[PDB]
Amino acid sequence: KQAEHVPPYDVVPSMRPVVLVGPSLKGYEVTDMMQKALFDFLKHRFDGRISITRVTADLSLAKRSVLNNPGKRTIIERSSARSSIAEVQSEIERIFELAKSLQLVVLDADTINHPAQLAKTSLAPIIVFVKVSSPKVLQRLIRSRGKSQMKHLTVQMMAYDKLVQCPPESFDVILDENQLEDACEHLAEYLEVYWRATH
Amino acid sequence: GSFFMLNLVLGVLSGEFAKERERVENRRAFLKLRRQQQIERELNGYLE
Repeated sequence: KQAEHVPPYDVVPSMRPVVLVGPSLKGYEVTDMMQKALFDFLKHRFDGRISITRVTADLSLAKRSVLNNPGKRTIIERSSARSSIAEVQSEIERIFELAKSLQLVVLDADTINHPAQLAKTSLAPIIVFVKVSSPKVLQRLIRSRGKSQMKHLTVQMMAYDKLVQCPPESFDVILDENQLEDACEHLAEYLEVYWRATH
Repeated sequence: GSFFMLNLVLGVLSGEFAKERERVENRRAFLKLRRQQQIERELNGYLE
């Protein structure tokens, strides 16, 4: 029964990284602002105890049972040696190093837009869901940016309902309200409970 | 001739208005108005 042979134990970062998903595709105006405000809130309120790191490169290729060492050296000139897998694999233990310092860390990943994309990996992070209540509000919110976002409005909508159709149980926390301050406290109290839990 | 007649007219008109307000067309229009008003609060919060 060694085809998969999942170990009973998995190695995960000491402190859970925080990943924000929604309300639509990242790298666009609306999602960028709705996450940057919360990022700012986390930097300020929890100043001196939380470090913010941005994952510019991809992070969805975190595999552990593929091979002993795919692309161990950059001089092999192999398909995966010169590929993007090397830096993504090397970014994995950076999160571990941040976690072993007891300081809570977040992940500003611009590629992951669905929890299942980063659920089978070794990170096992806290996933935060910022969502619009209805797509009718979201369409007009995208309209509020300008003519630039009308070009990408189409693709910006299926990324919403695909993530909505994901079961709520996949996400760790849900920010289902519209007010900035009350949703802001919704995360603050949860993270205070987490802080007291591991202390 | 005045007070009783006016009371009867007001009562009949109020009953007629109450019956007419709960028709399917008026109810649908009110539901559309309520949904449009509910969207606006969420929009204002998100723009803030």
